[PDB]
Amino acid sequence: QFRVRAVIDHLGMRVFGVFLIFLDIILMIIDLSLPGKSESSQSFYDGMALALSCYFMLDLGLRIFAYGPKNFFTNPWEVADGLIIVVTFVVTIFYTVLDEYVQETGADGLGRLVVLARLLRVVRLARI
Amino acid sequence: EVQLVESGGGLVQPGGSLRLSCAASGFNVYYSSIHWVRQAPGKGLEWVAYISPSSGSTYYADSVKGRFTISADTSKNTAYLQMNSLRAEDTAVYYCARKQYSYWRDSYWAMDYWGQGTLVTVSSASTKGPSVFPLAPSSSGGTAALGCLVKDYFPEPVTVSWNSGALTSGVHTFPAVLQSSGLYSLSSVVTVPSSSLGTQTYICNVNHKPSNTKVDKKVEP
Amino acid sequence: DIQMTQSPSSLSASVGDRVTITCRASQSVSSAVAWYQQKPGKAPKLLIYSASSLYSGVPSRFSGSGSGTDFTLTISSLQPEDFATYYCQQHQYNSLIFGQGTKVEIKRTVAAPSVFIFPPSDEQLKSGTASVVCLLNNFYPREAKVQWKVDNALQAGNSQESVTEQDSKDSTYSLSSTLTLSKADYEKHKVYACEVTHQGLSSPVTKSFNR
Repeated sequence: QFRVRAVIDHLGMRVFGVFLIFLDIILMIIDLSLPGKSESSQSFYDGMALALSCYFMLDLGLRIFAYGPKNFFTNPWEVADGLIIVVTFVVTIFYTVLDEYVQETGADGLGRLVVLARLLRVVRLARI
Repeated sequence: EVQLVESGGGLVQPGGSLRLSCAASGFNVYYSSIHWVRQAPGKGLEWVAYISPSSGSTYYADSVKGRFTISADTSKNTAYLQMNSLRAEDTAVYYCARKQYSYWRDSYWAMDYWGQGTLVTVSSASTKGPSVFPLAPSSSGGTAALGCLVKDYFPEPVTVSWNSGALTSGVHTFPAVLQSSGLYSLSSVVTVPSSSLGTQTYICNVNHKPSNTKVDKKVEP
Repeated sequence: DIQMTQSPSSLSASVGDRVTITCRASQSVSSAVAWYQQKPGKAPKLLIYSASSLYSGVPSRFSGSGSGTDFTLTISSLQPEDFATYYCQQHQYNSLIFGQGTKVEIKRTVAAPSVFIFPPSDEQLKSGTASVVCLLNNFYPREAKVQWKVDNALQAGNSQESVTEQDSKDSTYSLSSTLTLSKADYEKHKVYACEVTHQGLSSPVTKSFNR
């Protein structure tokens, strides 16, 4: 039930969670600030870019089972946010893992829109 | 334990069709990716076709686009390449090769395991079995050189062994040349100590599978 | 359309030399480049993938180095069994492009051919044509010349040469010259000789027969 909720919503975990929201944008910024780096170097940058995109999917998976799935429906500040996490996770899992995609798109802006949508998270955490 | 055994190649009239079968062993094709890469006689490597039954996408080279159709059957674990409207330029040796998928950003995978390579000849020149003429060692001594001559056959190739594969030491079977006439012709030589002449029987074993000809010729002085 | 320029076209080097084949790309194309070795008649086999990563079974002497757009296959200690052709390739499907190819030849000590002459068999003479064969056995280098002379008459335009691929035990070539005539023309002459000029020979060597 809500036994794990006593552990997760602890204020020592949420500071770490938002710390990760900042860390992700740090690493992703050092990534695009170093165009043309080592091949193994563009591996752990994308390593974290996926690792920190799976953490926010597990965190959003725990804020439904131990928080109530009906608290999100009438909450527009949690629908758009979960939608952003899903979109980011899908586009990241494509860009990193699933390179089977070799169909035309004219270089899709989704690799950009997701980098942009990772700012909106920080935007909404300065509004709460 | 991983093998790509291919077949189907042969002689075929220009404009006609022919299918190549690349059978896989020791892996599931449904997950990896199979290519066709051919090589014209005395020429470089040319990538031709691609398939992955995973995604289902297929790509072709420009010189075969619209004529070639690379399929795959995951039931028998075999990739197929249908070659239609064959031109004379398509005359090459066709290899099939596997390349498994990379899920990183380095693409640290290449075409590790290749096929055996099958010969596809596109011509109107008729099939013709070879004739063999013994290159007889003439003027105990030093080391005597004998051989036999596989002459006037089409199409390639011929496999030529000695003493049913017994004698293999110092045997040179030269590459076939295409005669002005339009038929291929090669010669298989072997050196042996003169002491062994007459007392050791030498036979060259010629096999020309295209024409279903097989001849074992005894070379004596 | 990525241009893969593989230089040099061909190279010759003694046993144990440091061979360095270079494959230049038309633009920036990452570092997902392969190196294949193909021995004549056989299927191409992988040596290097991702331009620097060694494959299993491949000897220590084979190394990959990528610099700029130029990728480099390097053999530290060349072996006589390294006689092959070498190709550079690319990864990520539907964009894989092969290179021109580099032919690697083993340099070694000079060796004079063993010349042998073969008169046409009776079995062939029955057919209507005769074929005189001139065998050059195990020599070096490949630069050998064979002239045909029927009764001192230099035949030209009626003979075909063929040279084996360099041996993988001693790195020596073997040549075969086929002189094809009509039965009638074969009967009309006596002395048939093939004359071999080669570096390993201090003087042109001629082998002849009769009838």
